[PDB]
Amino acid sequence: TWRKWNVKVNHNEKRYATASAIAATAVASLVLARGHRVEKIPEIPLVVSTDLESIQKTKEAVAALKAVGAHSDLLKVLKSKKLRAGKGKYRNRRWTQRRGPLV
Amino acid sequence: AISKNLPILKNHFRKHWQERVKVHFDQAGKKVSRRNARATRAAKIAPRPLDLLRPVVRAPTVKYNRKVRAGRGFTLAEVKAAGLTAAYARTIGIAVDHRRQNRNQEIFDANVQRLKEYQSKIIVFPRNGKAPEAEQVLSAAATFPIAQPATDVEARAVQDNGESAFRTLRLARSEKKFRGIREKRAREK
Amino acid sequence: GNRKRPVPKGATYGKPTNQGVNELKYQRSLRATAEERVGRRAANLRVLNSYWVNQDSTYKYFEVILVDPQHKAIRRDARYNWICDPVHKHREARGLTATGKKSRGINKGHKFNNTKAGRRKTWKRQNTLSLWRYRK
Amino acid sequence: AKQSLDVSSDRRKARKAYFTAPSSQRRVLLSAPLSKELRAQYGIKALPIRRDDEVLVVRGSKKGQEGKISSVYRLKFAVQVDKVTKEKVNGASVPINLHPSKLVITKLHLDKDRKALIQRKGGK
RNA sequence: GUGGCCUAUCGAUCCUUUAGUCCCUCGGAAUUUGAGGCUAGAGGUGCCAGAAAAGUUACCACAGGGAUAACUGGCUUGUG
RNA sequence: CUAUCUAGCGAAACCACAGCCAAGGGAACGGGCUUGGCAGAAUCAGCGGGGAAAGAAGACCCUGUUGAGCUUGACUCUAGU
RNA sequence: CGUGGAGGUCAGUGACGAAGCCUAGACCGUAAGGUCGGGUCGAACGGCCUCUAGUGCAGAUCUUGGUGGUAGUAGCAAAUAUUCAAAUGAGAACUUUGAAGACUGAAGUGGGGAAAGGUUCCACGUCAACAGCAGUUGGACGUGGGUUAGUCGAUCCUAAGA
RNA sequence: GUCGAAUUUGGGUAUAGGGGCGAAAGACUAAUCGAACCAUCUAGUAGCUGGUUCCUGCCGAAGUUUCCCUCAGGAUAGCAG
RNA sequence: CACGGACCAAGGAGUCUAACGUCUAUGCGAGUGUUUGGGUGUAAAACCCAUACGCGUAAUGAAAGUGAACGUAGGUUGGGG
RNA sequence: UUGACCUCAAAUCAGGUAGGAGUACCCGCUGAACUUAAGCAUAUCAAUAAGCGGAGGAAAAGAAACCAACCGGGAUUGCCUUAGUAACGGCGAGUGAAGCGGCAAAAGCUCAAAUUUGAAAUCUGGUACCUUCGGUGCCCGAGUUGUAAUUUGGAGAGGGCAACUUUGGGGCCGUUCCUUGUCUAUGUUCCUUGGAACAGGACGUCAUAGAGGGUGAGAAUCCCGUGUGGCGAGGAGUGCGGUUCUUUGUAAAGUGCCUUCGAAGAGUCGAGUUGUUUGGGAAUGCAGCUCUAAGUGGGUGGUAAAUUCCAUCUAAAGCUAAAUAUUGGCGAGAGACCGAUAGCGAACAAGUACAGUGAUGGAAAGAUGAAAAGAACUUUGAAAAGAGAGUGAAAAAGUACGU
Ligand SMILES: [Cl-]
Ligand SMILES: [Cl-]
Ligand SMILES: [Cl-]
Ligand SMILES: [Cl-]
Ligand SMILES: [Cl-]
Ligand SMILES: [Cl-]
Ligand SMILES: [Cl-]
Ligand SMILES: [Cl-]
Ligand SMILES: [Mg+2]
Ligand SMILES: [Mg+2]
Ligand SMILES: [Mg+2]
Ligand SMILES: [Mg+2]
Ligand SMILES: [Mg+2]
Ligand SMILES: [Mg+2]
Ligand SMILES: [Mg+2]
Ligand SMILES: [Mg+2]
Ligand SMILES: [Mg+2]
Ligand SMILES: [Mg+2]
Ligand SMILES: [Mg+2]
Ligand SMILES: [Mg+2]
Ligand SMILES: [Mg+2]
Ligand SMILES: [Mg+2]
Ligand SMILES: [Mg+2]
Ligand SMILES: [Mg+2]
Ligand SMILES: [Mg+2]
Ligand SMILES: [Mg+2]
Ligand SMILES: [Mg+2]
Ligand SMILES: [Mg+2]
Ligand SMILES: [Mg+2]
Ligand SMILES: [Mg+2]
Ligand SMILES: [Mg+2]
Ligand SMILES: [Mg+2]
Ligand SMILES: [Mg+2]
Ligand SMILES: [Mg+2]
Ligand SMILES: [Mg+2]
Ligand SMILES: [Mg+2]
Ligand SMILES: [Mg+2]
Ligand SMILES: [Mg+2]
Ligand SMILES: [Mg+2]
Ligand SMILES: [Mg+2]
Ligand SMILES: [Mg+2]
Ligand SMILES: [Mg+2]
Ligand SMILES: [Mg+2]
Ligand SMILES: [Mg+2]
Ligand SMILES: [Mg+2]
Ligand SMILES: [Mg+2]
Ligand SMILES: [Mg+2]
Ligand SMILES: [Mg+2]
Ligand SMILES: [Mg+2]
Ligand SMILES: [Mg+2]
Ligand SMILES: [Mg+2]
Ligand SMILES: [Mg+2]
Ligand SMILES: [Mg+2]
Ligand SMILES: [Mg+2]
Ligand SMILES: [Mg+2]
Ligand SMILES: [Mg+2]
Ligand SMILES: [Mg+2]
Ligand SMILES: [Mg+2]
Ligand SMILES: [Mg+2]
Ligand SMILES: [Mg+2]
Ligand SMILES: [Mg+2]
Repeated sequence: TWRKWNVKVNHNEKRYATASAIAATAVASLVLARGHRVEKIPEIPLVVSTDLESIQKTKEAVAALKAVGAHSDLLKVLKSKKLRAGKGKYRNRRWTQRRGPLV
Repeated sequence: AISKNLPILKNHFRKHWQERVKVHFDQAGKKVSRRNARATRAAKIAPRPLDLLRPVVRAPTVKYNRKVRAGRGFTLAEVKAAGLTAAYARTIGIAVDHRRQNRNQEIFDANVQRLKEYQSKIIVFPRNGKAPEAEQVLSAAATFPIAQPATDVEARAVQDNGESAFRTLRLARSEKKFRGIREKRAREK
Repeated sequence: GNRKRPVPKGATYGKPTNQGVNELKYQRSLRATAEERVGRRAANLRVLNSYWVNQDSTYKYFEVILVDPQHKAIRRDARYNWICDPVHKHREARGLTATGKKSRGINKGHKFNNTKAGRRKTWKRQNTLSLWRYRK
Repeated sequence: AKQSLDVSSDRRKARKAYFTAPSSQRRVLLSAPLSKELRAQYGIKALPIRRDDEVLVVRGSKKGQEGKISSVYRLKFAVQVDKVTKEKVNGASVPINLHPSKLVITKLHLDKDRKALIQRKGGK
């Protein structure tokens, strides 16, 4: 049990990686290369109204994402659900799917 | 088992050390339980600040005597100078220590000031039972922080009397070394 | 007297550093031994204290103070009903009496670093390897 | 997703609780949905299945057949319909086991206790 | 002229002891004893780069060795 | 009475691959390699030349900073007295 | 290069057949290996970018399990001995009955017990396994039945001793 | 060989591991005795024997020096990447 | 004519940990280290933080102790650019 | 003679209590060797394994005879650090703490030693009754060889003067905590494949519910659940939020000034010696034997001793939550863990079958199919079975059963 499990990372270098990741989200070439369906989205990064934060229902939340151009990415997650290909199925990891938009 | 140019090692693993290995897997778990314990205690105890008032004391030893910190409790003389008894102070949220003594006037005055400020910023509800509702402040140390006393102003005038600071230290060191022999020499005459 | 090592014919079957038989001393005092045997004799009582009364060449004599935890004069007495708690059963067996704490070295100061809070617990603390999630 | 600390998502624990469930607990597990006519009349979705209930088969090779529930074989997690059997080669007839989730209740056998259950669920 | 005309004639750590410096420390502050340090020698390890050490086993044991003896065989032929 | 043949029943040891010789060279005594002699299916009962046959990590001998039993004014101790 | 598992991706393959297995059939790579067709089969699995390890076997008089040559071979030879007929049965050198020939020869191959075994005792039914051939027989297999005390023992007494 | 006794033997009982018991063989003490059996310390130590699992590419040795209760082993310098 | 190997399948041997040397990559740099702990949370993750402490920034003596610019931080010779 | 007291007995006297189990963690005693030192005896392994005694939900420790030398800190425990450091060691191999600093948690206290003496004011038990984890009355007994009140070193006490300030115990109804019940969304609509749709295609719906499981193949919407809330039932503890019944009491407590006092633990401290132990080194702790104190005293101040100072506490009597530990027990949630020669010895009637006189030792063994639908009937054979027929998506699934 006394094998090392957690790894310590310098706090400043950790923030360096986070800043680099944020900047990469504004490059359309990298976002498309990562599999996201943003071909028909005109401007990257995408900024929406602050009224999105006050949405209570899932039905209207999906509609708001639908109207901004994230429909293709939402559909990609639904059609990508698959069964895992090994012994992990009976270790509480049974289904795998893709990653959608981050709000 | 000695070869090459390597530092000498002193690893102490010639006992049954594997039977006494303690890995802190529950570091995150204990933090959650400590926060739960503090939350349950605060809701149960009273609207009182969950911690007692502490005095300001000088740290011992020549290495740390330049700083002040929080001590155990207020002395009997400090409590008396604030205008209340030790028995009543303990029931009001003030830590009292009976073995600490007062030898410095600056520390004594600062601690008396803390007690006076504390009495003016609390409401003691009567034993009758009315208890008008008040918000609970979770910390009494943050309400009354401890600050390092100021030592000197930013700038002054140069005042040199011609004596060397290095010479003064040398003379003080030498005079202590030969005090015993000089007393013996004067005693024999 | 001393405590002779109970080995047959004096043979120890070991290194010469452990071949001593006759000059060995029991780590508990004779006063502690007196309390233990009285405690087993009256197992319905609790040992409180004991004191020296007399001695000769062969024997040392002691008188042991015992408190009945079932008597209503004790259970209703606020100053002595603490002894009725189950945590105080056979105090003399675990060295919780005055003579027991003396032989355990339960005192304050630099002279008792080995036995301040239990010799074996201190040894466990000083011989334990502590590892955190983020290794120091 | 799961939001409570008392409920478990472990597959091993969930399957053990199903196969080792006691007789009283299997009654709830053997529930069947009501028909369109009964749901409008009663205002509830599904009920635990009972003997002497009229059912309709909506899945499997016996789809479209009707009958009364003759036995609720809780030990086998199945129920039997009087008119749904199989003829063996020797001439003997044996019932066919059906799962209540593949059935639709067309008529309910009523009594004092089931009327209270319908009302306790908000039905009329 | 910094021992013997030249080429051999000899000895670490720990400990003890002597000489020197009369210097440093005994850590709450001093004096005097005592003890501990600093520099240079002596007391010895001859298995001489320096463990403190008697036999027996035909009652025997284990790890190995053809790196190695008690048969053949091979090389050799003093001897026969 | 066996062996032998028949009916029924039915193991084991052992096994790198295998199984004809002469000389040569070779880890200095080959079933295999080199040069020669030779060499024809499938087999049965006997047989003890060979397979340096099988049975055991040589009990002899030596080595190891491996033991044990026993002995003694070896070294260091000890119950008893 | 290959294996178990993990993050991301190919909105990858699949009951119109995934994985595995067999295949002197085809193709690629110097090689570790990769790919395809055919047969068998029935529910999951792969390419690429990275993470991780209980990650690759011909040997260790290796571990566990399975299987050979030997080989239808060694052998199934102590205790004197068997033979005829009938009955039963699908089947009789071995079961039953009768007849004959023999042996143990009273310190027995006879008739009872102690220790130990525990139903082996008895009847009915029955032969896959067991009785190193055989079997209709059995101390086998299945199902039942059976042990009756004031006088026989235990129980009581004491022995060495505990 | 011995066969009326230092005879043979059942049952009861006593002696337990550095101990027992021995008309004495180091014999016997449950197929175990020049110190029984069982579990644990224990995955005891081994300078000694055996084994140590995929491919290709490039480079490529040493059995010598000094010291060691050193002579079947290490340290050290050399050779190699 | 030295040892293991009759055959086949599956299993089967440089691992992890504490403290370190060289080399390399990364962050910051006379500084550096958020994760003992506290705050916070979509809850063993991620995010935020005070005071200390460790190492480094001064060495040298057994110790009491003392403590690093004569000068464009020196002269000479060889030095890439 | 009789009646007491003291000491010692008896009873199947009245009422109680102790043992054994478990033992992961906890408090003590006792106590090795293998091993390392390339041999080996001191040392090391180790103040460990085994053995023995005793507890709890934690235990133990704990309100300084402490640490310090500072401008002093201020019960105990744990974490980070001090530190592989001071020191110990055939000064070899090796071993090795503590004060300060940051943090977690925080809580304080009471007996002995005093004449109530104008009043033993105290307590067990018996008995009657009641508002029954108890109360009142009465009666024996205990106890003056000392039971209450009052005071514990921070103090405090006996007198004198002078001032104001402050309450106690239950019921009932909520709240908090625990154990439980119940209710609370949305397709099984078409086409294709198939034995089975839970697959593919088309058209929808719910979502604070697309965790998980079941159902004849990959099911948010078929079933149980999941998410968000509502409504109940049974207990615990007075933690506290409102009401309600009692006035506890010529009671209790706190505070100023003056005066006189101020009791504080003995075969113990300490010393010598022996053994053991520690980093503790002219001796760290513990124990045996011998000696054996003091009251402006005593202990400590890490080098033995004599002399003169200073600093700091108050031993030889006692209680006490939390931060800490936990391969046992009970209830839960999880995994870059193993996947039937693996993982616990045991996924199964596993500590089972079986072996040993005994202590003990100790396996192998999971998978027909969605559903037995487990093969009627005919024929050959003494029979086991065979050949047909039949069931099934498949007998290239036949209870010797997936592949
Ligand atoms: Cl899938
Ligand atoms: Cl012949
Ligand atoms: Cl290739
Ligand atoms: Cl015994
Ligand atoms: Cl110096
Ligand atoms: Cl000493
Ligand atoms: Cl288990
Ligand atoms: Cl046994
Ligand atoms: Mg001369
Ligand atoms: Mg000369
Ligand atoms: Mg001193
Ligand atoms: Mg030499
Ligand atoms: Mg040779
Ligand atoms: Mg000649
Ligand atoms: Mg030949
Ligand atoms: Mg050969
Ligand atoms: Mg030829
Ligand atoms: Mg050998
Ligand atoms: Mg041998
Ligand atoms: Mg040697
Ligand atoms: Mg020996
Ligand atoms: Mg296939
Ligand atoms: Mg082939
Ligand atoms: Mg299947
Ligand atoms: Mg492996
Ligand atoms: Mg193999
Ligand atoms: Mg190999
Ligand atoms: Mg083998
Ligand atoms: Mg034969
Ligand atoms: Mg024979
Ligand atoms: Mg015969
Ligand atoms: Mg005869
Ligand atoms: Mg005759
Ligand atoms: Mg019979
Ligand atoms: Mg037979
Ligand atoms: Mg037969
Ligand atoms: Mg039977
Ligand atoms: Mg006899
Ligand atoms: Mg002899
Ligand atoms: Mg090993
Ligand atoms: Mg080359
Ligand atoms: Mg030497
Ligand atoms: Mg060799
Ligand atoms: Mg060999
Ligand atoms: Mg072999
Ligand atoms: Mg393998
Ligand atoms: Mg009685
Ligand atoms: Mg050794
Ligand atoms: Mg060795
Ligand atoms: Mg040895
Ligand atoms: Mg133990
Ligand atoms: Mg308990
Ligand atoms: Mg606790
Ligand atoms: Mg306690
Ligand atoms: Mg005190
Ligand atoms: Mg403290
Ligand atoms: Mg030690
Ligand atoms: Mg001891
Ligand atoms: Mg206590
Ligand atoms: Mg297993
Ligand atoms: Mg098939």
